Amino acid sequence: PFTKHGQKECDNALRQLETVRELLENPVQPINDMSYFGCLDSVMENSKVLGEAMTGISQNAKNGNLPEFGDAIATASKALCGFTEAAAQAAYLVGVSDPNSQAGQQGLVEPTQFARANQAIQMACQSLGEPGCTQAQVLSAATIVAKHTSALCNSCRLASARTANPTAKRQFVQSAKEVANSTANLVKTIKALDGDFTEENRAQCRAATAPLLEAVDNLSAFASNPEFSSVPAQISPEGRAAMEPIVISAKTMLESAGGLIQTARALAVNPRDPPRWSVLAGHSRTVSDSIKKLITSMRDKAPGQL
Amino acid sequence: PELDDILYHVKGMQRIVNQWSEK
Repeated sequence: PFTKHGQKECDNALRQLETVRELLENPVQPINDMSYFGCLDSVMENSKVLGEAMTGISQNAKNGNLPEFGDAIATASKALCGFTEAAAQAAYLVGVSDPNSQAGQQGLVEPTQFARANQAIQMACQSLGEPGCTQAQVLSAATIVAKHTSALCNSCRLASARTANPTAKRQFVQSAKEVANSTANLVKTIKALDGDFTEENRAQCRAATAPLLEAVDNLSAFASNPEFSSVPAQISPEGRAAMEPIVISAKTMLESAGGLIQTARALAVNPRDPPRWSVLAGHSRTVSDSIKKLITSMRDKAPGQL
Repeated sequence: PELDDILYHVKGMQRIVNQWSEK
């Protein structure tokens, strides 16, 4: 019936937990730009949200409310993932602060949209440069340039926001302004060329493509600069020992939450199963205990990170 | 679309993008 959507929500959550668990395998790079204290608050907030989801997961499987069960599962998955990222980020910060450790860095990931927009804009500009292009051809090139430069600027905005490195964060936005400014100028020359196709307006419209192509090339080159590539930190043995409380607790919470969701998936189908209700309460107990142990350890290392 | 609308769009995008923080 309406169980199918609940079953699939459980499958998605379990897959997502498996993905965030790799963050705990061997932290050697920062996840994001959060401070140690931001990580602390994030773990706090996400655990509140998780605690209410675990009650919603349990009550709605028992009472047969399949849409409310599915939404509890989706909520728990998002909170568990948020939690794990803040714990992996905190773990990294603990490990590299040991004086025998060496820093790592997140590589910037290049949007696949970049390549698409790049090729599209180049072909559209090459078209605008053909000495015999028509008013229909000029309209289609303008349509393609506008669509892909708008998408390029938004990819830059998002890439800027998820880059911790401040030089890369700044360049993504400067590139976005270069693209937007040169696109605005180009379409203005297209507007003039439209209906006045002299060699002089062709030359000007042709000249206006050069700044846009330079902006696009500069952006795609910077995205490949070696100084922004991922480098794994060298965590000292004393660094590793210090991140153990956070890492172990995060893993245990993930293991138990996975077992909780796997059990709730079956209880949503047939909730007349006392053995599985007691398994589920065991897992939920360990989820809570592990969160308590992780938060406690983070609060206590906290003076060293002020 | 039409050329007039494309011009409005990229000009409005330029106004928005030029205010973006680099920090």
